[PDB]
Amino acid sequence: GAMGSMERASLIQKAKLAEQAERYEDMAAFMKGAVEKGEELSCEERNLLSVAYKNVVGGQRAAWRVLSSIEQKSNEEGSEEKGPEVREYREKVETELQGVCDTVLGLLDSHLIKEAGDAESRVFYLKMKGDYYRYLAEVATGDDKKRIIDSARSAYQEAMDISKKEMPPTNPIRLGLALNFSVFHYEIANSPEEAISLAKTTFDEAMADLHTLSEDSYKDSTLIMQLLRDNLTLWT
Amino acid sequence: GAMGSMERASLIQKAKLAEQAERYEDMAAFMKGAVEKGEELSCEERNLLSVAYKNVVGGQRAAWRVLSSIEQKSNEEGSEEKGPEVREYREKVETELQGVCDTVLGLLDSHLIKEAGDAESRVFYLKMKGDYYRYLAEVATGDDKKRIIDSARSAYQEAMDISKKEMPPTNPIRLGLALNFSVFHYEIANSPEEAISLAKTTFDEAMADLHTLSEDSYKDSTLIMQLLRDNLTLWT
Amino acid sequence: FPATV
Amino acid sequence: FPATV
Ligand SMILES: [Ca+2]
Ligand SMILES: [Ca+2]
Ligand SMILES: [Ca+2]
Ligand SMILES: [Ca+2]
Ligand SMILES: [Ca+2]
Ligand SMILES: [Ca+2]
Ligand SMILES: [Ca+2]
Ligand SMILES: [Ca+2]
Ligand SMILES: [Cl-]
Ligand SMILES: [Cl-]
Repeated sequence: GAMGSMERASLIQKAKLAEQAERYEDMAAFMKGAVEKGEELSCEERNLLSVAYKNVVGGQRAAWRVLSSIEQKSNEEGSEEKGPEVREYREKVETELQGVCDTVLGLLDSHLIKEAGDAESRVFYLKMKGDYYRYLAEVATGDDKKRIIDSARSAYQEAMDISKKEMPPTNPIRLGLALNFSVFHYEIANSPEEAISLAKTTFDEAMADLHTLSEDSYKDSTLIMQLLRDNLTLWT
Repeated sequence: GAMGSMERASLIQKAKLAEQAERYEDMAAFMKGAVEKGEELSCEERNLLSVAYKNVVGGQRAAWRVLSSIEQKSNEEGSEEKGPEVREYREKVETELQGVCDTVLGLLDSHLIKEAGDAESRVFYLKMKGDYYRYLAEVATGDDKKRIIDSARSAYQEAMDISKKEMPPTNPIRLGLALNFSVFHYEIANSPEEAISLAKTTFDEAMADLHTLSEDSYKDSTLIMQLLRDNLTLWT
Repeated sequence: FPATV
Repeated sequence: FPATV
């Protein structure tokens, strides 16, 4: 580990600096080093980990989609042959994306999930596992594609089961998990009705619990509820 | 060279794809490979080279400024001691920035400038040399800082001399060179009056030549003239 | 694309 | 910052 000689606290400090500087690759490398110290992560630290890799993979996904679109157009009737370069470069970006996903999944498996006993931490990590298998599924076309989709589904489902038992319906982690699992249903599993049902039920159950919340918690929960509504509007 | 096995034309094609995907590090690596093939660059190819590295170093400069500001605040009276991490991380970013600048300067010196005989190509590369020495000067604090500034000045001045002899006052390369050299005067050489005089004279001489231009050339030249005006407005 | 967090 | 190209 390149970060093996740096103090845990220094890695966390530098991850925060990297965030401020919009240096997300560095942020992710610092947080990987912090995870590899072997200690559990606090709430704030889990968030730094997730933000770093979300931004790295998000950029890769956006690039992959641009390149995939160019490649699709090149294979249309009447398109002039331009050689192997578009496919090669799309493949390069894809391989790098898969590498990042494998790295995140590796951190979760060694050993974040197994040491997470509180509902909030376990759900957070299982959501991440679902998300990164979902990103692998976005680019999958071979014989393991079904197994990748099922891996995402299984992680999301375990997270959902815990969240429903252990967390209030307004809890932000619970809400964000549901938002993302609903997108999984719509975009990956070809289950738009399940996606819509999950988003609606999640929204409605959260609405009914808002009365219990402080002003600050209300703000957080309603922001995420609006994302559920936005997706519902897109889909209906 | 990692790109040694890839065709020149393929590297150029992939640089264009990388640009479309906003993958500027890849774009720059492809263009480095293309330069290292040893052949001169066309206008379009020179532009790809410049765009790639401009975006890479621009991101580094923005990050460096964020980190430098944090570091400055940490050294103010009443600031709590937070250890060596801010300096270390600023130094990391700085070293990476210097590495990119050294790479670009190396391409120019081996052997783009010496093989550039047409005024347009030679001025383009000498502008780049001035720019990348300017970026080195932005972060320089040691005993070679004066020499770095003088290297920028010398490259810009040679470019200016050629541009005035060989190119019309509306030529975009001539205009952009003048814009950047004016910024060098203001921000690096502590010569705001020289900066203002150069921007004004450049603007006015271009204005007087616009009547010679097609609609398309007029658009290009007036866009750059507006940048000169913007800087003048900032400085007066 | 739809919203995720 | 001032404009450069
Ligand atoms: Ca160690
Ligand atoms: Ca320690
Ligand atoms: Ca592949
Ligand atoms: Ca535990
Ligand atoms: Ca070769
Ligand atoms: Ca060849
Ligand atoms: Ca240094
Ligand atoms: Ca030549
Ligand atoms: Cl490639
Ligand atoms: Cl560092």
